[PDB]
Amino acid sequence: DSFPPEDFGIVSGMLNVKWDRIAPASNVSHTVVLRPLKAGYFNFTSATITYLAQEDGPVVIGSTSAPGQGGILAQREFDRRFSFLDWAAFGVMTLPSIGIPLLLWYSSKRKYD
Amino acid sequence: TVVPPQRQATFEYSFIPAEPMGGRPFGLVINLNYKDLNGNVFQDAVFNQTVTDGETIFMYMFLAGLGLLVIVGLHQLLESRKRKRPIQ
Amino acid sequence: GMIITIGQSIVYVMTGMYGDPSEMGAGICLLITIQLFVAGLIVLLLDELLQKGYGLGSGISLFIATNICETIVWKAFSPTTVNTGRGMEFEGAIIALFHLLATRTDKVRALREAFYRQNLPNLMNLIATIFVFAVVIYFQGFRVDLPIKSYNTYPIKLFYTSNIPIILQSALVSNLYVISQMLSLLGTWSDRAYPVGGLCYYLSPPESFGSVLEDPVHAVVYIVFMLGSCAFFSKTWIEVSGSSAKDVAKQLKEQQMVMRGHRETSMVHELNRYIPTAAAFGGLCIGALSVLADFLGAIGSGTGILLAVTIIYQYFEIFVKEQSEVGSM
Amino acid sequence: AKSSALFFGNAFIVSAIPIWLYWRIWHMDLIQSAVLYSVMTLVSTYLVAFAYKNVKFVLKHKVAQKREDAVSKEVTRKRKEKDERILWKKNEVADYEATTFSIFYNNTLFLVVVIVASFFILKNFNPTVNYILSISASSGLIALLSTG
Amino acid sequence: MDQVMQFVEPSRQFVKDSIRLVKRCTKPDRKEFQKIAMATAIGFAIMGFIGFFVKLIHIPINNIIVGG
Repeated sequence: DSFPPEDFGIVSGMLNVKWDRIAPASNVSHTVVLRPLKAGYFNFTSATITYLAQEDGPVVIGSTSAPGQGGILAQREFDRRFSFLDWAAFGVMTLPSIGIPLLLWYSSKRKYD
Repeated sequence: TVVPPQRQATFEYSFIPAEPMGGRPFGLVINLNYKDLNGNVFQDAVFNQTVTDGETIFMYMFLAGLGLLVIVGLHQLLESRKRKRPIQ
Repeated sequence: GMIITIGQSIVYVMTGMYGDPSEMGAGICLLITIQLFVAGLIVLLLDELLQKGYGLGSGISLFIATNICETIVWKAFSPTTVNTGRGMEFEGAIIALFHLLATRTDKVRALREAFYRQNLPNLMNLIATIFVFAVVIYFQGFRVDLPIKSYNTYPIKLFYTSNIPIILQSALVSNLYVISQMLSLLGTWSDRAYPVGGLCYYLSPPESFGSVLEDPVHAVVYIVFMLGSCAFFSKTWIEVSGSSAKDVAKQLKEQQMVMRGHRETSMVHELNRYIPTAAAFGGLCIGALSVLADFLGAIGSGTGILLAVTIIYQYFEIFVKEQSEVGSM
Repeated sequence: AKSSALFFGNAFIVSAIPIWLYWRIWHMDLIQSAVLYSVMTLVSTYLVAFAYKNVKFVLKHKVAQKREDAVSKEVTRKRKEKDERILWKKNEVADYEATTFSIFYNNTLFLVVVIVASFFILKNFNPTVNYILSISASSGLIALLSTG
Repeated sequence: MDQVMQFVEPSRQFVKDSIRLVKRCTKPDRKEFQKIAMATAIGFAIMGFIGFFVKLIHIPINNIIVGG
């Protein structure tokens, strides 16, 4: 429940999932894709896990690891730090500054050299 | 992290054995330090067992055989001169 | 000197460089007195006998050079035992090979051993050292000459400019570093202590290859003062040598010796061209060599080789004269 | 001298080009930063046009020194009645290419200065500081270089 | 401009005239270098060899106090 829907959109996966059985010496992997809606520091707290250790046994409550406090970068700040194609488009934009003299200089030289 | 009674927690830890530790046996000790609400400190040795650049190759071992190319050239231009003491 | 040594000896006895200042016994103060007084004075009178030509000149030079011979080359072959915390290892880096061969099939790893050992370090440092040792003889043997008149010539001394400075150049930096550490933005230090912050850290010598890999930009700052002192602050050694134009001129007038071609008197202006220019490759590049070696890691050599092998040269030309007496006879 | 209008029509161009990448990778605020942009472009156009004139004026003579023999050859191949063609055409013949190279070199010089400052020195600095120092240093240094 | 050059002129003259002088002055010596070459290593090694053996008396004599 650590991810309120007002701050994180669920894109894929579930914050709540149940499995009928996990065999001994077996494992299950679950993946959730969220989308943070606001930049800032967020605390990735542990999730809660409940299970029965034996049939008709007491419910055992466990917790996952906590990744801890992570920074959600603002999209503008991410782009400022890691923004490719900008140079691809920029390269051509610089050419026109010297179009006239570049051609004329050599044309005159050839006419006199 | 507070662990209430009859609950469990799980912690991920990761470390990197130093590069010079290749080929050696070491005692790996992993301790978990925890205390009660009364302030009694407890420690559990959860694990206490004995657990068992290409520039390096380029920058001489490879290139020595190219220094030898200089040698083969100059040894030609030196030792080919040894054709001037036959006898009549 | 004698009294300055005694003063130093008393200062560290008062410090108790080893031992609490009374409980081991005051008689060790007498012991240290006799020890150092005798040792130093005898050593000096050795150097005097040599300069008196029962030897050749300076002994102390040759002595420290021999110490350098040991402290370098001993580590090549000394079969004395070392332990990592693995078991039986050897000091003499090279010969370990023969026991590794009996230990492992892993020839490639046996060779990488030549590149690994971090303490009493691996052979690759020795190999660099050897290469430096070999190369320098090229530079030092060069010399230049002028005709002299009452078929004879004065050899213009060349690397004589290199002989004196580097001692001072290294010392001044090392000492100001030590001072700043003791007195304390200027500088902050990690554990051999080393700088890790302040100007002194931007100033610090990037001896580690790791320092190369982490940041090249830093190294310029170290170069700027370390080399620039050789470029400019050295210039004053005309007085230290006592060899400005109007000094060398005086010396040669005491010699009463004159060149061909132009006047004794204008010979000041004649020799001026040669006098400042001697300071260039005659001196500064020996520092550049020193730093080359040191950052390549040539063991203790960027001090040692410079003097030691020059002394080997001097001893060689002496050996030539005498033994060539044998060879001619 | 009145030809300086062309210099004014040329010196401003390069001063403003980097705005694209600055808005794309440095994400500069074009509204707030317009204060800096206007001043930078105006100063650059002023001194750079003055440099254009200085470079061409200082070097135009060499063009005639080199090729005036050829230009005379073609002039005649086409003394008072003969010299008039020299004043009408030859002087401009040297001038024309002298200007073209002067402007060409000045513009070629400008690019590297900004590239080095922004993407090799001011990498570790605020985009505001990045643009300020990069462009201001480029303009001042390049104009001083032209006076060299 | 030239007043700015004044800073350059000492650097240029000292470097360039120094190199001219050096090469005009100290012409190569390679063959006699070959004559000294072997003796360089021989003398280096044999004079080091002095201490390389003299050390061997002292390590175990240190046992008189230390190696207990």
